[PDB]
Amino acid sequence: AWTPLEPKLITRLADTVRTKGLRSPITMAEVEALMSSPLLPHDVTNLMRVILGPAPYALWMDAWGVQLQTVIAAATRDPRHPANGQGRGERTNLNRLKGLADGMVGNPQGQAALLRPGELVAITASALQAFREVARLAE
Amino acid sequence: PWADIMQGPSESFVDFANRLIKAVEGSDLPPSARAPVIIDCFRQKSQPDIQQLIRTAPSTLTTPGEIIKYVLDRQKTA
Amino acid sequence: AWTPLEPKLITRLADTVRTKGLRSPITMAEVEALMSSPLLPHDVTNLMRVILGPAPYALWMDAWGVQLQTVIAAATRDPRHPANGQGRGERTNLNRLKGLADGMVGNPQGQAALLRPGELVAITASALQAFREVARLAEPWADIMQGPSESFVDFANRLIKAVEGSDLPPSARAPVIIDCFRQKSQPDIQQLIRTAPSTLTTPGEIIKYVLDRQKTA
Amino acid sequence: AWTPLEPKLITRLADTVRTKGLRSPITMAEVEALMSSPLLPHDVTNLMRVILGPAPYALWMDAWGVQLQTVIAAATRDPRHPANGQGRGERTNLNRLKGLADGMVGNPQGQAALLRPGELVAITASALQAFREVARLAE
Amino acid sequence: PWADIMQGPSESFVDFANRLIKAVEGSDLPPSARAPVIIDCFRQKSQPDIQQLIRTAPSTLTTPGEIIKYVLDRQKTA
Amino acid sequence: PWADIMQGPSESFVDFANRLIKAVEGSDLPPSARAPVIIDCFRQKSQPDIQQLIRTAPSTLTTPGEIIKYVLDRQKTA
Amino acid sequence: AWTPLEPKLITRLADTVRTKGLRSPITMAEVEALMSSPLLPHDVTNLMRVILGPAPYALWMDAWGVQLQTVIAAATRDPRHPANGQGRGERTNLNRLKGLADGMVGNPQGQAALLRPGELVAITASALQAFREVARLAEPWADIMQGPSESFVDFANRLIKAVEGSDLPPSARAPVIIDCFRQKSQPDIQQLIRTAPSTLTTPGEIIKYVLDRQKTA
Amino acid sequence: PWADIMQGPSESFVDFANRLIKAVEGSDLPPSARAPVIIDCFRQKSQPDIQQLIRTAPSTLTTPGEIIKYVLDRQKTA
Amino acid sequence: AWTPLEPKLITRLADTVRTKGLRSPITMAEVEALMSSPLLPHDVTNLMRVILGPAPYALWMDAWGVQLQTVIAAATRDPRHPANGQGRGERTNLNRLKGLADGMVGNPQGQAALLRPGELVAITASALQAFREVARLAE
Amino acid sequence: AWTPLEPKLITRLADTVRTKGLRSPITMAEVEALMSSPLLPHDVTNLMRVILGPAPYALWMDAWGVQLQTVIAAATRDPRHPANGQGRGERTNLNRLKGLADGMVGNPQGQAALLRPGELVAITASALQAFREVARLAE
Repeated sequence: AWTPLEPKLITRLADTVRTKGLRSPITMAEVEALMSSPLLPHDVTNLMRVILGPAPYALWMDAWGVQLQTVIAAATRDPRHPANGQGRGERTNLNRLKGLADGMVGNPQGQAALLRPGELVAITASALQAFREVARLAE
Repeated sequence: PWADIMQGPSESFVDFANRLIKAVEGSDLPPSARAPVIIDCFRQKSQPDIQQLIRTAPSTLTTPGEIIKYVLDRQKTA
Repeated sequence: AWTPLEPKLITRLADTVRTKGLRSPITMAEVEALMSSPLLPHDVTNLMRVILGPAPYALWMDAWGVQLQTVIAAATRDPRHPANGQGRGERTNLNRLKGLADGMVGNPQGQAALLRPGELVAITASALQAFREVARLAEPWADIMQGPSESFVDFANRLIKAVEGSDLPPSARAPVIIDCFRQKSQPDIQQLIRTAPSTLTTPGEIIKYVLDRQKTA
Repeated sequence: AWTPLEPKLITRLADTVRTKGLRSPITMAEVEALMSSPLLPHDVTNLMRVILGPAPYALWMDAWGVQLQTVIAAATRDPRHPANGQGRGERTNLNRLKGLADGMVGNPQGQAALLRPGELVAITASALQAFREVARLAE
Repeated sequence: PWADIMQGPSESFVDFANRLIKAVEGSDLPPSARAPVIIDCFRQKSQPDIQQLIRTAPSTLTTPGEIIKYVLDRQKTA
Repeated sequence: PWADIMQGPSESFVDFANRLIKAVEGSDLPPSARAPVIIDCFRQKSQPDIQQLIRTAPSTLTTPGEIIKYVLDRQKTA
Repeated sequence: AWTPLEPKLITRLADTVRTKGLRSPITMAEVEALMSSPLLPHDVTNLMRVILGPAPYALWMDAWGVQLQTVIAAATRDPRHPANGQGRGERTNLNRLKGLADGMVGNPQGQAALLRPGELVAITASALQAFREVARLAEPWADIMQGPSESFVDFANRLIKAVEGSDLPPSARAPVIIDCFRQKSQPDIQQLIRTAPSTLTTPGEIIKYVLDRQKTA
Repeated sequence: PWADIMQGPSESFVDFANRLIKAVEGSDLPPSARAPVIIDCFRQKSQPDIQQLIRTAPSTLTTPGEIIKYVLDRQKTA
Repeated sequence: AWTPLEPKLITRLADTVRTKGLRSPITMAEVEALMSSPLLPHDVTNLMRVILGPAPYALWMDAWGVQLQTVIAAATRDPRHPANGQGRGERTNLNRLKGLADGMVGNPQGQAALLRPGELVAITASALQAFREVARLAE
Repeated sequence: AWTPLEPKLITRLADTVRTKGLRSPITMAEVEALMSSPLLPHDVTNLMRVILGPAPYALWMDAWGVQLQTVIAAATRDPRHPANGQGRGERTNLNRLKGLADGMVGNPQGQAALLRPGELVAITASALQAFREVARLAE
């Protein structure tokens, strides 16, 4: 069952990003805090939509896609990925990682249903690395 | 109005990009027409130094984020 | 039986030569078109009288005579010329080629009667080569610069025109055009070509690249 | 038997390109008109030599080569090309498409002799697409 | 009038030759007197650069066409 | 000191590269840290024309020799 | 047995490179001189370390590697390379060419022991071509004009230098030099070349003619 | 003295040739050395207009009479 | 028997050439007058030596040689020249025309002995034409 | 076996030409010194490439060609040339003199193999005369 993040925590994090900036160690610590439980693509996408401005959000979408593509290359380079399965029918496509696959587009409940925990942690680590890249790039 | 937005002579590029993306996304365009419009407004607005910087891009930039990253990398520090 | 060329086609060709000039590829194509069927000396002479001015016509008469003389030298060097015959009584004199022989002076019907088809095609090829010579003669690449306000396609057109219509060998035009694109073509485009992540090894590729990445203004 | 295009039509088309430009819809309609019957490489080459200036002609040669190469890749990807045959001895090389093969260089009669109708229509479509590309590029 | 034709300071040589041959052939001279007159008008008109170019001709030019060819070959490109 | 080396406004690039490589190799750095330092000093020193020339490199340059070759090819002749 | 090159010759060559530069014909002649006997990778490597600065040495290492890789591609494309053998056990790896193979690293004696004469001459030719590339790279003909006060021999020297030290094919230099003599070389010499009763078909002949008939001033 | 004879700025060429041939033939030179001296004095004296006129002779002039004829033909009428 | 021309007439002709020039019709008439009887090469040579300056005399020697060469070409083109004979032993060489043949060099008496009247009139006409050429050339 | 000239002597001669000029008697003496042994076309060509500037080198190539052509005319005028042989198969073409013949282009060893000593001395004398002409012409 999907539970959304508190809008109070999200508002506090957005104001933190607004006053301290993207690169302050306190901001990265707060992001790591709100990045503790494995989030669904819907959660991370809406979170970055709210806390980041338009141009940093575009940059972050780009960087997140690139990092997810590196993850999928490593996944096709190793059939023992915690997102993959043993047979070929469990291979994870980027539509399933970005939340674009069938039964997931716009629906967080179905998303949480079909996604694997390894998928969730890989998406989360990818999003964190992308946030770091964009923060280092913006300023 | 998005089609009246120009990058001022003294304005930085991230401020211009913020203003333009704001005015384009908060407008009456369909959702599937915002990215091409933002790109083509980056190319024709954004005073001729950045215009030539985007024109002479050895790679093809097909996303506002990629254009912003490229311009921020190769911009004239001043 | 002799049939004259249409004065309508001749008028259109004359106006083409008047507006486009003698050396344009469209003009040479039109001349090749009106040079399709083997013409009698009368036809080619009147055609050049009408389409060419007085001084180009004098030059063309000179060049036509020289080329016909080369043809007659090759003919006396080979008794199997399509204008010649097997015996010595069919040897073709320049009076017969220029239409000056007996029974031909001023009369196109008699001309068409006595002339051979090989004679006609040789006269026609000679006249075409003479026209080419005079056109190349009647009308500098290393002095061409791209003006401050000129576009790049106009500069490329002018440069390629002046380089291909010059005295360079055919195998030296592309490298010269490239190296002139690189050193002329004012420093904005110079730096645009210099910072090319790919290696451009053809004038067409350079033109395409510059047209893609040019500063819209 | 090869029949050349009328120099009157070619002169009218050249003046159309001279006054209206390369990209006007009337110019493209006129080109489509003179591109009605399948032309031999000699015909299209001389046509573009006459109607186009030197630099657009260089660009058009480049684009025509690229499009013909795409056609030959599709041809080696499908042995049922109307230019190809069933056996391997009918495979069509770029020397045969550009008119550079043996018995064709400079001779339009021999060209018309050895070429296939599928070859002719493929060459013609390739030349039309190349003209469109160059027209979109020049202005 | 043929005897009043001069090559202008800015005029090219083929235009001057065209004008002169036109005025000489469309005049009251006998047919056997046109070529010598055209030659001697090329030599005395046709401003002193081309005058000296024709004067210092290592070969003898005995026809208007030959003079035109020689001058077109050795003319000062400008 | 290697970290104080700048390319002068009038200095050529091969002289700057010679001076920088000399000061970096004749210093207290480990041998495995000289190439990355030389590259990152080419990128941040070497006044902004060459900085932008290296930044807009369609290929990725991963060696001081490759950077030197690229810059020598595409440098602004002056 | 390995014999080192004289440090006196190496010092003289280094000072030659220091004063004349990398691209002078005297410098290339001196390098060809010291490149006469087939050198071991150790010799050429130390030679380029001594005569070249740090940045040209890096460039030269790059170019030498690329040329050796082309050589090894040609070697795997032909089993009859003078560096190769007939069986597969004599195939020459780049570690053996660059001196990195086993029993060769840092030891010139062992190097000279295991290397083939074909290997040595291939390495030497590769190093010479790499030196040529780097020299052409370390340091525009269509922009050269004869100054109002400049003499003609200086202009000809500058133009021939810039044309021969450029990217043109070898068969396109003479026509370009001639056509640049004709269109550059301010209008007095332009008219002097134009009114040439003879046809000049060589840069040397044009230079001789102009030097004969030039306006002494 | 023959070696001191120059063609004056206003003097015609036939007067200069007369004076020079007179002074050369009425001197102490051997008879077999007069023609080469007269030729080489025509070439080096005879102020630079005629000097260049003789220099650019498509034919080789090997006699004082031939040089005189050539110069009289192609001289600048003034 | 050879009789020399009067030095009084030669002095008057020289002063005429000195005052009127080479091209005046009175000068040409006077030359035609002193060119009435067929002169020997010695006579014409000395006459031109006296009346002409050094440079016109060189030009006249050249022109006289050229005209005599044309005459000798016409003579070898027709064996019925009044200077020639019927057999090949009477063919007239340029040494006999210019007075350079054997028994003639410097001796006017021997000259008058061996020369033919046709030879004399041909030499005279040649000299007159050469004088005309040089006069037209000098001014 | 071919032995190259010392680059030290060539450098000294080049500096002599640079300071004293082309026409000084000391320079001509030095050239005669380095022109002592019969040189192959490769040697003389590279020597003139190094010691002479670009424009004097062009002039020297022209003059050397002209002098070699005069030599070949004298050779076809006398079958007893030290470069020629007795039969017609040893006649020396300009491709063999300028080093352009087969087996000689760019290879000094093969050059030294096929060339005759008479060929070498004729080439050397021709090059010396050409150097004299160019030196008299340059200044």
